[PDB]
Amino acid sequence: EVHFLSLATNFLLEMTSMSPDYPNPMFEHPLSECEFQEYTIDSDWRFRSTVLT
Amino acid sequence: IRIRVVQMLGSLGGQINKNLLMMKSYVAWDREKRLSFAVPFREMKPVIFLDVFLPRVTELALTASDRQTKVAACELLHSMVMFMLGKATQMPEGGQGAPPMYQLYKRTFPVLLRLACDVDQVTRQLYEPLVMQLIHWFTNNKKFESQDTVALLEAILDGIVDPVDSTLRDFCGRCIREFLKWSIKQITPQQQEKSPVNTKSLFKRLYSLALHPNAFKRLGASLAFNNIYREFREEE
Amino acid sequence: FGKGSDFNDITNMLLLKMNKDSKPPGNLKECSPWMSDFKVEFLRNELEIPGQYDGRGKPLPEYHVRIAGFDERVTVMASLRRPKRIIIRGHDEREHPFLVKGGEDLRQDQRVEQLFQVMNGILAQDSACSQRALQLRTYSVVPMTSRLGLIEWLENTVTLKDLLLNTMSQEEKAAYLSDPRAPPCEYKDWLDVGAYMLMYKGANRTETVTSFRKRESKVPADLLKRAFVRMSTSPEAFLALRSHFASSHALICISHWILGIGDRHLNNFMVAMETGGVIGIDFGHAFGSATQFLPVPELMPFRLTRQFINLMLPMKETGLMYSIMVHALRAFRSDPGLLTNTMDVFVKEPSFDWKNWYPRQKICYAKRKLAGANPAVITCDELLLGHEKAPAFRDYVAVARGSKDHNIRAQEPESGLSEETQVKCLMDQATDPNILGRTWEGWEPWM
Amino acid sequence: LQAVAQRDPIIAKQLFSSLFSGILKEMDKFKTLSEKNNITQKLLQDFNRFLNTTFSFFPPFVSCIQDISCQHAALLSLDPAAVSAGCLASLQQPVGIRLLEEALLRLLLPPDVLRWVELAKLYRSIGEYDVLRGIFTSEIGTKQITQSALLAEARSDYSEAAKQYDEALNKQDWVDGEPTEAEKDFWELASLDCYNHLAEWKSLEYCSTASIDSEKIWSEPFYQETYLPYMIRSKLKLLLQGEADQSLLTFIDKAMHGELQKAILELHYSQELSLLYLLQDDVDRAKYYIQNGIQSFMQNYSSIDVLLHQSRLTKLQSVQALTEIQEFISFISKQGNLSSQVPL
Repeated sequence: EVHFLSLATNFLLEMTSMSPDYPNPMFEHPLSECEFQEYTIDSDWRFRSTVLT
Repeated sequence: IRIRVVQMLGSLGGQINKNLLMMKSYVAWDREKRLSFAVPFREMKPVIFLDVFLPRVTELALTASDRQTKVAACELLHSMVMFMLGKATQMPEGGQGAPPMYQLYKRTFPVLLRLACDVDQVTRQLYEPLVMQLIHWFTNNKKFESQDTVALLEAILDGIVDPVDSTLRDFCGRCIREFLKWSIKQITPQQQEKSPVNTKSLFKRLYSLALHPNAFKRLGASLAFNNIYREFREEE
Repeated sequence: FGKGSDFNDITNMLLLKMNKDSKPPGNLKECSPWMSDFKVEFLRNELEIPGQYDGRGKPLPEYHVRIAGFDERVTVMASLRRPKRIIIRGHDEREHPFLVKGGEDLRQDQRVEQLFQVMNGILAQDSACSQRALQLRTYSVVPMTSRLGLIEWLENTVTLKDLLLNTMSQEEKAAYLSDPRAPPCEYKDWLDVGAYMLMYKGANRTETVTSFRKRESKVPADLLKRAFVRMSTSPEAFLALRSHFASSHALICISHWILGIGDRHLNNFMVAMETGGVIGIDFGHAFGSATQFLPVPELMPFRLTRQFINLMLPMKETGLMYSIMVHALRAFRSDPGLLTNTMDVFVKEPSFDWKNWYPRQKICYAKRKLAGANPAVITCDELLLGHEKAPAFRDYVAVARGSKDHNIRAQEPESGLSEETQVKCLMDQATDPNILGRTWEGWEPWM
Repeated sequence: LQAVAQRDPIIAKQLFSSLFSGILKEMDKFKTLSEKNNITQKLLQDFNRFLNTTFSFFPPFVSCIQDISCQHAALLSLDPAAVSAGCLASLQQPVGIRLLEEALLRLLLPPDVLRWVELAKLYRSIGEYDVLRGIFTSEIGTKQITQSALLAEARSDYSEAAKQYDEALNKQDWVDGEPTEAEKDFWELASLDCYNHLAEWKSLEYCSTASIDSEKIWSEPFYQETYLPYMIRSKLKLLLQGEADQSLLTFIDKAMHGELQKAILELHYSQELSLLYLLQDDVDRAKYYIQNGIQSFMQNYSSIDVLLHQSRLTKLQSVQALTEIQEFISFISKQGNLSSQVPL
């Protein structure tokens, strides 16, 4: 029961994949006319309070 | 009836019958493809461009025997225009007054008025209140900038200058009266004084048409003023 | 100058460095007081909308819309004259865009429009042409003065250049066109300005063909077909569209070559967005003036580009194009004795080419052409006329004669010949090999 | 939408084509390439069977089939011949032309001369000759007699072209390599077309061809399936001008046995049946046949799309023909008209 809710949610949601819209956007329209190129994120063991050079 | 019709056609001979038929019959209304709709299924959502059916259905909806068939067509067209009007919102529209649907307005609106002013009062009773609702929508302050222009201009030229369909002319005149009245009600004086869509633009149009040499223009302007008079006498 | 050389230019260049931004008071200008003056009343006479009377054999009515009221806007595209786009408004509250040229005599262009109408009437009078119902689309041009003129705007169109650009990855177009422009053709056939004379002087057939190959590999194809399908709605609609448009294009090409109109760039041709009807513009260059009055090469008879060939696969410009040419020229085998009465209005504005020899020589060339002529012969003689002293001139008349056997053999269909022989010579010997060897960059063979 | 689909076939075919294209565009998202190839192959078999199995050629139906096929390059591997025949009979020349052209282009001398000559006959049907020159000037007019007869017909003359066809089919020592069956079939069709153009009865019995190569019974081959209207029109013209053999009539009677041959006879020749039974003066079945043909024609035209104007024009001559014969039958004798003077 410590994690019971999490397990129930996973069993209820990771199953929800066969929905055709599930891999599809909730909104097939841009906020307005613009260009949205790919944006990534870099992860590291490197944090603040480290650099002054 | 059809038998006698084809009998006539053959009687007239080819040299006459060819008068049945240059813009060359089509322009492919939208330069783009839009009016999309994903048909739902338990496994997939195939997308459908509803727009492709508009030129056909309209001709079916506007012109058809088979009261059953025509009624089905007009009901389905009402549904599609409802859907498209709803799709008008939530659109990125920074390139035109109504990029995702501007030409479709031009195509539909005359057909909408004809379908709202025609015989078989079932269509009348399902369209005239609908077009009134359309007026109340495209008279909004948000709906007051370059797309209301299309409906306004059409609702002008439709019957106010039209050889035929007297009831169409009268209906479009009453539509104009209702539209201006609703604009007065809903809209602040600020927009009416700023936006060219106002009583003075209408006055200029009417003066032009009455001056313009044609029975149809002048008669439409006269009757339209007659319609608007009932409320305009109440404006100081 | 309290009273009347190079000092004139030295004075002119002083103002030439700060000038040429004609912004009147607001879009609704007051350079015209009329912009707010004399709304419809008895204060003045009503002004008819320009050029709206078209003599068609019937005395025209007068109830036609006249200039009354305005919603004026000013846009000046930076062309040679930097023309002004204006909105004229009649009492019908109908918008009218008119393109205001600067100082020019459109009287020649007025003759051009008249000739267009005449030849359209001829097409109507022709049996097979009217059977196929071919027709040119024109517009109104009105020369205000010798140093001022005004033309109409088509009101729904786009240049073929932009129309091709937008129907494909414009980033790719810009990147892979802008990168090779002068090297691939204007440098990698001799190696700048003036060096074109050495270019064509030093041009040889193999480097000619290889340069054209690099040019054609540079540019993507089927962009015309992309525009067709993007503009189409059903397959059959696309077929009818492409057929009609190609026929109109061929008609324009043959007509303006007969007139020897100088149309180098792609923007000489505007295409309507309703019927896909291409229409030519930018007149004033006629009778092979660009060959003679300009040093730039104008040996080609008309604009016939790679996309004009990729218009569709099975076409080879010997099908519909061939036949269109045949019908046109057959309809034109009796027009000289008629049309010679036309481009000699008086002498048709003498010395217009000199201010933009004798124009009678030009009309003699034209009537010799229409009576049957070898286009290579016409090119050679026009090059000799007022352009023979140029360097590499023998090379110029040689490539006009053509280098390869399939170019020299055009010498046989010469000086009076069948319509089909003349048109096949035009499409073969006058179109490909010159663009292969000696071509103008502004003519833009690649695109 | 489901309501109107059964109402208007045109809306039905547009909707079906759209949804078909969407479904095909979707299936890839979860299928292997081999799966798509297998499904495509099955669809090609189905469509070829459809084209080979239909006798009535419903304009909306066949048009939708061709359109769906041309929507996807994978479908371009379809049988050209049956599609050409159907679209020809069903007035679907432009859509078939576009389909075949796209198939050729995607497929990029090659045996495309098959689809080449099919396109050529399509253009000849619509009276289009200009492309044909360009078609055969490059490498396709392997027998230049083809191009010569093409230009000869282009000048609205046929007799010389008819001789061209007759000698070409009678030209066998082809030093240039013997033509495919397709080119000879094209020559046959052109000969029949010009014989009809040379509507004089001599060219009409030429159009009879005496059933060359010794060939219902005399219609089963698909070539003969195509020739049959020419055969019957020629024979009917001969009978009307004065011939009396009854052999065509007996063939019709035998075709009554078995419905499919009969069915297609009323499908496309009910007028001819009416005229035939007028020859034997059996006014009743002639009237019934003309009524049926009128209904068939009118629903055909209602099924025709609008922008295919030339198709409608080709449809419109039947109006005058049926109306003339209807006036005749309706004025055979209704008061003893022969005793009266009514030169109206």
